[PDB]
Amino acid sequence: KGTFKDYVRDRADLNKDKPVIPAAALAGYTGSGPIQLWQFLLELLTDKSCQSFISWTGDGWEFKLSDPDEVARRWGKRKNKPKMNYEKLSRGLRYYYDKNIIHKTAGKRYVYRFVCDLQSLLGYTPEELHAMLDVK
Amino acid sequence: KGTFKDYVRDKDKPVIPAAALAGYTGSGPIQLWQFLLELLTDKSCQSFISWTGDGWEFKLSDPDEVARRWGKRKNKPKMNYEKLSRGLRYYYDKNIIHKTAGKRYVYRFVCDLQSLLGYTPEELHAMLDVKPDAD
Repeated sequence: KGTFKDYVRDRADLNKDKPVIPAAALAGYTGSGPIQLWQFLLELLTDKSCQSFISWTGDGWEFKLSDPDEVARRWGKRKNKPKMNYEKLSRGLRYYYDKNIIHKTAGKRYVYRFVCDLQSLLGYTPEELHAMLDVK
Repeated sequence: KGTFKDYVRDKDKPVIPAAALAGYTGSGPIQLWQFLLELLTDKSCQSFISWTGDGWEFKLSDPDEVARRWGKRKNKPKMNYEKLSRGLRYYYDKNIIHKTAGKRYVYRFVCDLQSLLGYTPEELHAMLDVKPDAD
């Protein structure tokens, strides 16, 4: 067990992958109150550790979902909404399609793309984050 | 005004964050004694709550402000010092926090925090620049 001081030290020495765009801060910034799906997606995209199931493609704000179900799950376990899955996640993406926040790339299986002006909202450029995340 | 990048630009966290202590102790939801520890280990709260200099003894210079803060951290706006006192009374039965006889709004942690937190009262007082009260 050890003490709290050892716990902090150890976590600070081990845990080393904090998302560049935390959905939480983003909701506070946009004053959206409750966490939003598009904000959550950004958090996962600006987190190297998640590059296993979700990452940028290198072309603008385009990103692919290597494992859609992993996003859906982490989406349901983050909003404390276990009743949330890939299906209840697919409904959220189409809303974003009609609201022009995220568009699906034609031909691709699970390759979406943010179509709103993120650069003016986040302050970062696509190529910038791409470099901060070692995007390939 | 200003992009998110600029928004992030706008003192460090307290030594004993309640959330962390909760994770560490596995209590799950934040507990009042853990929250009190955070305010006591945060230089920016010394106006309404602070250490007295004598071990784990602390006092509430602004009880209502503590109760109000505790309210926002757990989403309970109707929170006042009366309710908070119920919490303190409970902590007196669980031997976590005791009240100092004679004084008012002066309590003391009586559990072995030193063995839990890994800090000594003297160590924390220095990191927070605490001056011993007068009596």
